[PDB]
Amino acid sequence: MDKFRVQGPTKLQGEVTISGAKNAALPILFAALLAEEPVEIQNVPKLKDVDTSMKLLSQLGAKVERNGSVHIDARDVNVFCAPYDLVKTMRASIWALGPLVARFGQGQVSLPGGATIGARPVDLHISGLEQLGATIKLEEGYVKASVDGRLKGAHIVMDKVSVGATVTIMCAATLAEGTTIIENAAREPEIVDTANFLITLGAKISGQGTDRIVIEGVERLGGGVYRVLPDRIETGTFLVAAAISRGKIICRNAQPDTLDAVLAKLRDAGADIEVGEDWISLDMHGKRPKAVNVRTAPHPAFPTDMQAQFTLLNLVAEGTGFITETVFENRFMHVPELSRMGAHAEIESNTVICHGVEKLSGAQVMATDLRASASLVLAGCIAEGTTVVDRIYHIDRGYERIEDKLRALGANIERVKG
Amino acid sequence: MDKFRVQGPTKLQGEVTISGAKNAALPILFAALLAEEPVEIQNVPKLKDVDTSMKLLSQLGAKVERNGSVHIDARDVNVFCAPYDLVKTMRASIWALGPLVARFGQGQVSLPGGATIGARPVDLHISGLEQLGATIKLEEGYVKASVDGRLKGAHIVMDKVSVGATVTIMCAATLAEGTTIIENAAREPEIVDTANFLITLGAKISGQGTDRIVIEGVERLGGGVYRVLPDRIETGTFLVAAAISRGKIICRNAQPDTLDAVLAKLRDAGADIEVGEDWISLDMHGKRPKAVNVRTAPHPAFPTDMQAQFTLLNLVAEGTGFITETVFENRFMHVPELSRMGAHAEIESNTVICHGVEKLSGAQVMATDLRASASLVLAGCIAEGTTVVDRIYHIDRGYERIEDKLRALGANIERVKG
Amino acid sequence: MDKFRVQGPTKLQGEVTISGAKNAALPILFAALLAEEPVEIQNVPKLKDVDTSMKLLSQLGAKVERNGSVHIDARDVNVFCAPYDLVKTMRASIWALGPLVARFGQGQVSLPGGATIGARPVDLHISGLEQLGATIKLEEGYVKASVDGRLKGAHIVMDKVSVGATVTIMCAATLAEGTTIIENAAREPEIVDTANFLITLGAKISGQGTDRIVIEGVERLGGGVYRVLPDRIETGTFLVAAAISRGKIICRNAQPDTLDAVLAKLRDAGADIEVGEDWISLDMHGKRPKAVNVRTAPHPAFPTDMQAQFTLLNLVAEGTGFITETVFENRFMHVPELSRMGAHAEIESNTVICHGVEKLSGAQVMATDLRASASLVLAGCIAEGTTVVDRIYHIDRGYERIEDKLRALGANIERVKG
Ligand SMILES: CC(=O)N[C@H]1[C@@H](OP(=O)(O)OP(=O)(O)OC[C@H]2O[C@@H](n3ccc(=O)[nH]c3=O)[C@H](O)[C@@H]2O)O[C@H](CO)[C@@H](O)[C@@H]1O[C@@](CF)(OP(=O)(O)O)C(=O)O
Ligand SMILES: CC(=O)N[C@H]1[C@@H](OP(=O)(O)OP(=O)(O)OC[C@H]2O[C@@H](n3ccc(=O)[nH]c3=O)[C@H](O)[C@@H]2O)O[C@H](CO)[C@@H](O)[C@@H]1O[C@@](CF)(OP(=O)(O)O)C(=O)O
Ligand SMILES: CC(=O)N[C@H]1[C@@H](OP(=O)(O)OP(=O)(O)OC[C@H]2O[C@@H](n3ccc(=O)[nH]c3=O)[C@H](O)[C@@H]2O)O[C@H](CO)[C@@H](O)[C@@H]1O[C@@](CF)(OP(=O)(O)O)C(=O)O
Repeated sequence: MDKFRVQGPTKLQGEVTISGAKNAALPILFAALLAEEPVEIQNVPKLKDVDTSMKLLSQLGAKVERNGSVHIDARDVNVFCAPYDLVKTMRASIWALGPLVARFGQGQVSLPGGATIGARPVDLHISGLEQLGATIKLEEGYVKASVDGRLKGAHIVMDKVSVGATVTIMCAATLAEGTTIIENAAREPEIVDTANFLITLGAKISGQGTDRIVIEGVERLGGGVYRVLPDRIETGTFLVAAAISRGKIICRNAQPDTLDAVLAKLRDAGADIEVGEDWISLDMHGKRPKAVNVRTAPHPAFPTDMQAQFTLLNLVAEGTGFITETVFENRFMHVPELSRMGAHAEIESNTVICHGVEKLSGAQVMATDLRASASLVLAGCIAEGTTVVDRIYHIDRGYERIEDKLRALGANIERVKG
Repeated sequence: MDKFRVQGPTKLQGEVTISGAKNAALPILFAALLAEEPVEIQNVPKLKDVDTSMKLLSQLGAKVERNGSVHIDARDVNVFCAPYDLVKTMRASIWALGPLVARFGQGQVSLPGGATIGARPVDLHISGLEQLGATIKLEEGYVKASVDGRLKGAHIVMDKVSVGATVTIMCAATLAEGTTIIENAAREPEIVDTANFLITLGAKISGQGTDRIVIEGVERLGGGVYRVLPDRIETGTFLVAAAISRGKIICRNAQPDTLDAVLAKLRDAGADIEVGEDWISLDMHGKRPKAVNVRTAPHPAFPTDMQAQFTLLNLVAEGTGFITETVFENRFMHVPELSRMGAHAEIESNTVICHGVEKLSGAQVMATDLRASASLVLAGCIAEGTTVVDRIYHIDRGYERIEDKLRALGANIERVKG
Repeated sequence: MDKFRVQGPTKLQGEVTISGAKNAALPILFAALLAEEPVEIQNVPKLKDVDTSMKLLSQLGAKVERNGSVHIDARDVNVFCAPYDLVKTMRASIWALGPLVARFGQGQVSLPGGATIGARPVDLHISGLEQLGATIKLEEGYVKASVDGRLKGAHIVMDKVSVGATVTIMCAATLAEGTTIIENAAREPEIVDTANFLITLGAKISGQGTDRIVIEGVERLGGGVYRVLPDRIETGTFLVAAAISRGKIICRNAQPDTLDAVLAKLRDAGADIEVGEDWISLDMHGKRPKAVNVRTAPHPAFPTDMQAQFTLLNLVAEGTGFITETVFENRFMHVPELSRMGAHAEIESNTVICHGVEKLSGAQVMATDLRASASLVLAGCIAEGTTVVDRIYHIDRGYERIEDKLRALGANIERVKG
């Protein structure tokens, strides 16, 4: 079980180049199941899940290779069932379903198994596919969908915001008969990005970014070349790495406009943030962050996927910060691991109350999830002494080359056998 | 987003007239779907959800108007599907289902969407309707029920106490073939009230209030005139408004016997309670409440729907109070909002441990649910300075005219734009 | 409602003879539904649930009697539906399902109702039965399974570790056509034991204890005589009874090898543990335990079913102990009840942080579950003064004769009317 062994204190300062979004990359690799001429996707990070996804794409019979870009030729997809052995490692394989139903009239994906940050149902995928025509059955740990003939576009009001369900309905609606409207669409950048990929392939979508997306179905999608947006949560992570460590950094290959709410928040912890077109810099000027108060919620508010990292920021800032998590209901499993390093947090229902201390002591902690694991590694950069983060594999799902990137900022990290 | 801006400290004292029960009114409006001569329901409060319910009743083709009473002529109901656009605002629209199945042989209600105080499944509705004959399917975010011919009464043991499931089976059983027995029936006053409405219409029900209700089916229900009981949780709320503020008040238009367990509890916080037939008074005599210990559970024990308000009472009483919530599993979202106003609570599993402070400071808080929102407004009446309760819309679902009623007791409240 | 009234402090020291495992006994009584010559099961404890199970076995038409052993003749089973009235008291009746499907081609068990320590779905039973052939439907609060003809063995990878699902698939696979492989099988001793019972009856199973069990189906199972292993959680409980009370004890009729991880942990709280072949002794030598740190997880790690008892140990040990529960998600309901007796615990997500105090004061507490209830009784043995444990019925489900066994160690316990 690889662990990280980190020694602090250390001061994260320097520059980092930012990778493609994990969470754009993943939807778009599955969306390519609809494409009927070859596809090049540039700026794909190298993450555990991209690698599992590419394996599945080729178990369904697409021709796939990569490097800085992934290349997918999906013309001869012939299997329509994903094997459990690729699918259990990643929740993201539920997005093969809609592509296979829209374009092949069936699909069978396992029900994603292993929660961590909540129950995480896919009932809003199933529902929307159904509303567009499909017949879903659930049996033997699988979601079997099928439709005879094409789907029929529908007017789909989504009950709650869901980035992923929005993706499934958006993708599946591109090969449907007619016009789909998704009200209360998730507004996130990866949803926009994804829709723009679809549109390169020749989909007819408008109003992504907005709360109401519109797709009129076509009969066939082509191919083409799409570059993936920069990863705003890897970005937010490296901006927190330097605020909590009283440093300063520049983020290269970034998109500032996908981060407005973190940047304000970091303005509020006391940070000196500047931005240009494809870069952001933060300067703490030697100072310690000030406690902020956060509520997560969907884009464009403060992203849940930065909550664990702002948790640590607050627990070494000046003051009391409260952070309410509202999007997911078991996303404080980093807290007690941070407490073993010294921190002072009370949880009360969905809020973690946070009393900033000046320094944390290095400890042996456990990764419970992706963003927890990054948090715990940043925490040990700054702690006193030695942190060992057990189960560092989780970090590998969303931070390409991170020991290298944090060690370019001065960090002292080391990956240990097991 | 309307907020309340409250200034304290202030002393809630005076009198208040009590409204009809939200939670009797709601079941009875849906029960009227069975009535085949006109219905007058008197003492219906003016609550968000009554207004949504009346809109739906008339989208199914009943003739509906109101004022102090709601008037429903339900003879020409012809739609049997509730539209999502009325149904997503209110969980209470699941009670159209049983009326439409019993009397029309189908019905289609959306699955209620948006939790707050727990997961809140309706599996005990579905189960009992099924046991009485129906065929339920779940698809496209809907609960489709149907039966060919009448339902057949059954012997239905309910697995856990559920006020709402009890309602669905009780209503649906009135047009069934034969005799239904519900064991472990919910005993609440609104269940009794509801059954008595049904009985006015000519149902044949006995043993409501008891843990075993019996209904023998008839073929047709008529019409008539029913007045709704007084709202014991609006009542409990105004009795807490005055205990925590060291006041005194009289509740007009009340029913003492639906509150025995709160009244004892308030006797235990130190209150001087008197009661007559349709009124209750509490006198704190200038004094501060004493901490009590509560476990919620179904009627006739301490009602969950007073737990948030007794939370605040304890967090400004003398002493440590523990309150265990056992009925719903995400009903401490008022706690951290009360903590931002100064309070000292530890949560530990289902209990909130409560260390009474003498005064709370006014703050900016958020409503997370109905009874949370009332709690937060009472808390700012008593706090020092200014509270702003964001999302005050929630209060509107269960407290008719409340800014007026609390401002008649001296409160300084003001509704702000957004 | 019987309660226990306990007076401390008192010092639990002596010897105890250990009973058969509750959680081996239960699976094996249901597994006997497959046996087609008479079965004797020796060393069956006398627990509430064994008594409910025997009642059901004979409601399906087996011939059943007991004493130190239970005797089951299951040749003329003719009902295949379990009645709700036996089934709602026990989650363990879901294990009739697989036996009835494998051997009779149908079965109908109610969906288990009443949670306490989590949501506790049986989706991994259903899934595996399905994968082996069955057709499951869910309606009227029942799980109806059926297959026309035999089941067909399959290669079943289990998504998460589940002791019970492993049992259902293991049992049902013995009368199947061919070879079943269960990957990620639960490794627990009761699973091993159960498989060895099956094997006595003539099943063909190998690799229990391992993460991959293999069963090739036969056509008929016989009868025979199996003795049940010793109960390692009753064992762990009595070893904690004496560590927290600074005593010493000997466990007769034990199996040390099913407890390696508790024994180490108790070595770490400072205990002097010795073991022989069918016995374990612990000596605290007069001293108070030292705080340990626990994570639960499946066998062979630290068992969840000892977590509540190690909670109390830590909250009267020297130091801070952290205990993370990872197996079940509502298994800290003992904590606030222990807090009313004086303890200092913070919960933070899945961990209870534990600050050992030297003494607890006697109080009035409530049992919320099996292992909670034992914990609370051990806590009042050691507390100052009087504890009353309300709802002591829960203890009766897994600790045969416990007031007698703890009173043989010096305890002062008394069962009170209600
Ligand atoms: C791959 C990917 O797009 N993941 C991101 C994506 O994942 P997801 O699609 O599940 O979010 P979603 O909006 O659908 O969930 C929102 C809320 O809706 C519920 N939900 C979601 C789908 C549904 O059918 N029903 C439903 O009830 C969730 O259980 C949650 O309570 O949106 C969320 C929320 O903003 C991120 O927080 C994820 O990022 C993470 C995990 F959150 O990635 P991952 O899936 O790998 O685990 C992350 O990087 O931290
Ligand atoms: C309209 C109305 O009758 N609402 C009241 C009514 O609502 P409800 O019928 O859902 O209560 P119910 O007894 O059925 O729930 C009891 C417990 O049973 C579970 N439950 C309920 C139904 C079911 O099919 N399955 C099931 O598992 C719940 O999820 C809960 O954990 O009974 C509860 C409990 O005593 C009150 O606490 C509600 O009052 C509130 C909310 F609680 O109103 P609302 O629905 O508007 O939100 C309130 O005023 O505070
Ligand atoms: C009878 C019996 O075998 N019970 C023991 C048995 O029970 P169970 O089979 O449900 O454990 P299981 O491994 O299947 O559950 C493990 C985890 O998996 C989930 N789970 C389980 C089954 C499933 O189909 N799906 C699923 O999601 C659970 O909800 C839990 O989160 O394994 C557990 C876990 O190690 C013990 O902790 C139980 O012991 C207790 C309760 F835990 O007995 P009981 O059932 O009487 O309540 C106990 O003595 O304390």
